[PDB]
Amino acid sequence: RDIGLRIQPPAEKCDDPKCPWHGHLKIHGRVFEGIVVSDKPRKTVTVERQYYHYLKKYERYELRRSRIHAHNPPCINAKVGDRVLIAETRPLSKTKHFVVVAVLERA
Amino acid sequence: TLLDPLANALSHITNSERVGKREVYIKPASKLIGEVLRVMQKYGYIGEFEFIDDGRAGVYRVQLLGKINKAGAIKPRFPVKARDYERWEKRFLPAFEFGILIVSTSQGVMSHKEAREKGIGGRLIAYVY
Amino acid sequence: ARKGPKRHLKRLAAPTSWYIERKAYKWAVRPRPGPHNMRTSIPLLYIVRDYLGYAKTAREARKILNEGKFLVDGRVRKDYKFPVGIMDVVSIPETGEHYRVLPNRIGKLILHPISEEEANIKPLRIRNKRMVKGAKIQLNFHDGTNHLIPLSEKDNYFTSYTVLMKVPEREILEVLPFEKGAYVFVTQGKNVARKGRIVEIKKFPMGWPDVVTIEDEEGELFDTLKEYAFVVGRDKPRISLP
Amino acid sequence: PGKKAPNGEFAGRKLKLKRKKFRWSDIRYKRRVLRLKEKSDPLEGAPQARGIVLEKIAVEAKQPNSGMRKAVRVQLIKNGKVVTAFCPGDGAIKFIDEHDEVIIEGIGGPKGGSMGDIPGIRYKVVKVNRVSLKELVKGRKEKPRR
Amino acid sequence: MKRRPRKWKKKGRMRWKWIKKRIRRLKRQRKKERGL
Amino acid sequence: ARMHARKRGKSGSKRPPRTAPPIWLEYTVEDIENLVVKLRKEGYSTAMIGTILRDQYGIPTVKLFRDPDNPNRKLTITRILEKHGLAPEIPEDLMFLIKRAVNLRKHLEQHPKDLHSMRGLQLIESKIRRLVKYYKRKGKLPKDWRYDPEQ
Amino acid sequence: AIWQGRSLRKPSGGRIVLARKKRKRELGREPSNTRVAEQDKRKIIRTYGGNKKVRLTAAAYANVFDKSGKGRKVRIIRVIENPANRQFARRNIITKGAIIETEIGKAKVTSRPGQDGVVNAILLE
Amino acid sequence: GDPKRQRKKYETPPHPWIKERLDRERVLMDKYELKNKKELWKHETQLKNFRRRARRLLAARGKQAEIEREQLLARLKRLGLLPEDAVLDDVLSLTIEDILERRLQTIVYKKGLARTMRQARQLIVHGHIEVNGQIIRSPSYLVLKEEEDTITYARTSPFANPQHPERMMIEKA
RNA sequence: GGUCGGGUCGAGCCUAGGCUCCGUGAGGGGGGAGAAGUCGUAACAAGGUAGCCGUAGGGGAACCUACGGCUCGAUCACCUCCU
RNA sequence: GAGUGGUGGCCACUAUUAUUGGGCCUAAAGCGGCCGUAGCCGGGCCCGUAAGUCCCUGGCGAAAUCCCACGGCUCAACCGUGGG
RNA sequence: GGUGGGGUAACGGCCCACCAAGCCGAAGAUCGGUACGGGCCGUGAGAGCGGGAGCCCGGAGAUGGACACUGAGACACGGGUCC
Ligand SMILES: [Mg+2]
Ligand SMILES: [Mg+2]
Ligand SMILES: [Mg+2]
Ligand SMILES: [Mg+2]
Ligand SMILES: [Mg+2]
Ligand SMILES: [Mg+2]
Ligand SMILES: [Mg+2]
Ligand SMILES: [Mg+2]
Ligand SMILES: [Mg+2]
Ligand SMILES: [Mg+2]
Ligand SMILES: [Mg+2]
Ligand SMILES: [Mg+2]
Ligand SMILES: [Mg+2]
Ligand SMILES: [Mg+2]
Ligand SMILES: [Mg+2]
Ligand SMILES: [Mg+2]
Ligand SMILES: [Mg+2]
Ligand SMILES: [Mg+2]
Ligand SMILES: [Mg+2]
Ligand SMILES: [Mg+2]
Ligand SMILES: [Mg+2]
Ligand SMILES: [Mg+2]
Ligand SMILES: [Zn+2]
Repeated sequence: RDIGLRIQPPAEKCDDPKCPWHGHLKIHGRVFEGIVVSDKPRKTVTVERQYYHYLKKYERYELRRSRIHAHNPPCINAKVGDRVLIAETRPLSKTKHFVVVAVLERA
Repeated sequence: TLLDPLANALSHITNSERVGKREVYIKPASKLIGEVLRVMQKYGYIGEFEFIDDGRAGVYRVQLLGKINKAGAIKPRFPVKARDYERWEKRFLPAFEFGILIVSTSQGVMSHKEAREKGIGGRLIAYVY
Repeated sequence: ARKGPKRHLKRLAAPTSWYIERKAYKWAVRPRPGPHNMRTSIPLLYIVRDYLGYAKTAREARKILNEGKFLVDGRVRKDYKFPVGIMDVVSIPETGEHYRVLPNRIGKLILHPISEEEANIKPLRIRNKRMVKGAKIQLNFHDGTNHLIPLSEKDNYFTSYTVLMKVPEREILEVLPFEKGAYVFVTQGKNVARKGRIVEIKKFPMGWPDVVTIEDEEGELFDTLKEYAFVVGRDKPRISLP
Repeated sequence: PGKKAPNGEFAGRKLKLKRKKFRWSDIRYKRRVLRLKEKSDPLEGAPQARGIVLEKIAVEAKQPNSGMRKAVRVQLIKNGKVVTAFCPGDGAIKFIDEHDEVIIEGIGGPKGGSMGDIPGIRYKVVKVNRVSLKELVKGRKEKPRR
Repeated sequence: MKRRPRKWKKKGRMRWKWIKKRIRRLKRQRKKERGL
Repeated sequence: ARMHARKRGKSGSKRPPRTAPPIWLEYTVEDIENLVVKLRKEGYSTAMIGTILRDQYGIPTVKLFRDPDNPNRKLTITRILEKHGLAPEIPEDLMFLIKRAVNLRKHLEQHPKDLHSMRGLQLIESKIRRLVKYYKRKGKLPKDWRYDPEQ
Repeated sequence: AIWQGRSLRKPSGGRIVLARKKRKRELGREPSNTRVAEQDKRKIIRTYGGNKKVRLTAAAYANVFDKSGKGRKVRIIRVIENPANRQFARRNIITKGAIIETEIGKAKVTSRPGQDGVVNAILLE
Repeated sequence: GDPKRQRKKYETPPHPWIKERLDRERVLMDKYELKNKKELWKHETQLKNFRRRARRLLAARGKQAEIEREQLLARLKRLGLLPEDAVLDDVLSLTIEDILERRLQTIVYKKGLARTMRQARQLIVHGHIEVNGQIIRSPSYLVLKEEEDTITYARTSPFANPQHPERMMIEKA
């Protein structure tokens, strides 16, 4: 099945209605890549991405990091340390607005 | 400890020319130092140079001709765009076409004049005049 | 707007495609909702007063409109707020003249004189297409209007095709497909008002819009958005364009 | 001391923090941003003020000058604070009386403060009962209500 | 206390060591009264 | 300079640049591997084996022959010992430093006031922790390995 | 009265100071506690944009569906259980997901009676 | 932010009392009979702006730079400050005296319509001079080359009569 | 629309507890200017006991004394180490 | 010069805040000494990748405000049409 | 944060019932100070430094604090209720 990403679907199926592969959730907007740095809450992960910001006065760079909370479907079940792809969705909780759609490199 | 082989080589050359030395040895060699030396030779700032093989990273033997006012590395290695060379010229050079800035591009190492003719930017690594 | 819809428009905030002197007065006409959108149309008062010059003041422009002297796409229009947009035909029968509304090379709206015969047809790009009750097809055009076709015809119309329509009778007479070798006229963007032929079509994932490469007459290739490319012919234009 | 640091391409945050840290050593910057002058100004940021005269006095000039400088004690209308103000001109102190209202402004010394051989006085009289003092000292005009 | 070696110079001032002793004597009195 | 004392001593070896073994060296690779195994079984360190091979058998370093198995690399004493299963379980420099630290700690139990020697123990344990960081990074030590003197 | 605008807390735990009054378009309404009764009772709510909602306050009948697609209108006896709230079953409160007993057996409610005005259920075998 | 504020068209000296500058400016003021310093300063600023455009265009390259380069040359020759075959480098040799020679006051005096600079100023202010059929009363107006030779007495002026007493005295010079 | 029952939300008000701020305030303390009312002469020359740092005790006041340190110490004789 | 002086504020003066571009033996200023965590800075060669970086091209960053030429108020200030 | 509901024009700890221990922080949380944001404006060779009343676009308010009726749209400056 395709959801417009162009990536392979997960190995097995799930019953989560909040899953974009086997449920009714839709993805639309930005797609980010990052690293998991926390997986304690049920079906929730924290994803961190690094980037450089340019300081015009000092003509030099500094490193900044972006942290995003995302929903973790049971068929994927990402864990701390691996690379993930996440896609934007409709509000799911107070802080959750993305869903994990693929593990790129297991830790 | 050693951090930057190219900076040592250029500071060594500028120290040696100020007291009239006719040749120098550049002790830790590398490919980038070789490309910089080729560009310097093309514009007439040095004479012949040769690679000498130890069991280590190699040595360069370079002939000097007393034609260098000054030469030095540029740290940090600032990126530059293809139509932005003038302000860097005013930063490092004494008149409008006096000397060369040495630039690392994805087409190789070259003077800023050749790169400006090709229409490309890159990273500044050295100046010689 | 603290509590309700806005009903006013300052001259300095008017759309950039109008030919209007932006500092001469405080207020401009706030156009009425209608066929086109705000970026691709202009109120009729500026056509009567500012463009053609048939009236000096708003009061005598309104008297001209109320007597029924101006036709838009073959129908009498009396509202001075009525929006007039891309590919419409403006007709004055008491003087016997006709114009087509088209964008400039700079993106501004202008009037292009045409023949009396060509004034009977309006090209309409197919913006959307849907099923409707009774299992029929509704076509939704670029100027906001709609048409119905039977289920047997469903393979002769798709989005981005152009339909030449006889106005004001609203009768179909020709379907022009969107494909390689078709003749197109650009309506928005940096390459606005350039025209030519279709070379290639490209698509992307996750809802980013699709792009087209176009060869002009002098042999140069340029790109634009697919939805900015308005089909006007097979291999020659079917309407008169500057 | 070695080479000035940090020079690295990816050391922007530390360089910015260094500049911010040592900028607080500049007394001009610190006074402006902390608004210290506003906290203690009896004129409350104004260029001029109005007050009522309570008494006349005389201040000795500093060494090695000699002479007596004529001044007044003034109570400001806006907040009730009392300040000393100089009366410029030859014979100017004769045009002032107790219970009169005056307009004062800065005396014009370095750093917006006092000047000359009279430190301690920061202000000068410009108007007396709404008439320019310079005119009165020269002539050309008369002080009203006797 | 912090070091100010310029204060040790003698032109136009009394000896810093004894100034320091006087300051410490004054600080003891304040700390005693703060306890009552 | 020296890591802690900041001295600038220069003594060391001066190896000439050469590719092949010299003409006067008659030993083959098989003899050299046999000699290395015999010396290791006699109980010598990897540094000591090379010293004996240089001094007594006229063999300048074994890093003059190509590896008969892998043509991408030259021969070393540790690689030869690995090929037969007699390689050290802990890297030798770490082992020697740990051994020095154990002897010094029991001296300090009987001499609690010997403070100058205690700073030497502190410097040695700094060296040990630098090496353990490096070896864990490379995978030559398990991730759970820890250095504890009470062991 | 009932405000549904935004939380007064940041995710870090810090407090938020409101910067405007409550807007009318942000308000909620009282919940409909749909009871089991002998007779039905519903009311009509005028909603945003001049729309309507049918709110069921007391229910006496249910539409019960099978896996074959046939439906029957039957009367409701009582609420056996409701996982939404621990004491709804004691009070006979009907919501989506509640288990009801009818003359033809137990069923699970699939409708939102506070929003739709009717009770629809699937028959449990 | 802040809305637009209309700014001065002339620049003042960086120091009011420098002896050499005072002497030079006094000579210019006497020679061309200007009314005050700011008038002179106005013309100085015009000159500076021209040079600043040439300095920037020499060190530029591209497509808009060329259009600007030819527009600057065309405007300068329309005003009559450069000959028809001048190049960009010639912009850097212009002096303040070149600009003052283009004032309508100066040109009225040069053609022989007045006897003195002061008389030319009064003739302009009172409305006795026409430029290409139009009466202009600003002595500082800079005359274009294409209209320089159509500058005469106004056809309704007393001076447009060769027997007028004041005109005969002007002609006697 | 009145009257009563129940549920629930709620500005304001009262009492007590804790912090916080402005206004006066007996008494106590050093700081800065002034010009000299007073007692001495500590710093500068070997300043008439070389000066100064750390710590501690003592004295109207500058200051004195003890242990460890620095030269930012004069003079003469002798010795050592250099160019 | 129809203006010209006084008072208060910001920028410049000032390389007295220093990326460009400052200082620390005797003038303000190197922690009494050392070990080490994060951060910053890191030796030579070969192969891969393409995140940083460079080049080309699609969609955007309202108008007013700024620069240039031409045109309309006597010229100008101001206003319009085009280019940036 | 999860599961099951309610409510809303609509997604949502927006609010409830039940189950877990999570969430933010020396790369500065929390708390305190000051302030409507931007297009732009002043100054300087430039790098920069300072300001953001007047015109345009967005936000908020109608003596202070709460709360409703009508309406497509308001909890309404020249409409309603309480303190
Ligand atoms: Mg209103
Ligand atoms: Mg889309
Ligand atoms: Mg503002
Ligand atoms: Mg003495
Ligand atoms: Mg004595
Ligand atoms: Mg003494
Ligand atoms: Mg004693
Ligand atoms: Mg300095
Ligand atoms: Mg010092
Ligand atoms: Mg030190
Ligand atoms: Mg260290
Ligand atoms: Mg390297
Ligand atoms: Mg890239
Ligand atoms: Mg704009
Ligand atoms: Mg004209
Ligand atoms: Mg003009
Ligand atoms: Mg304009
Ligand atoms: Mg729900
Ligand atoms: Mg405020
Ligand atoms: Mg602000
Ligand atoms: Mg105002
Ligand atoms: Mg009021
Ligand atoms: Zn799934």
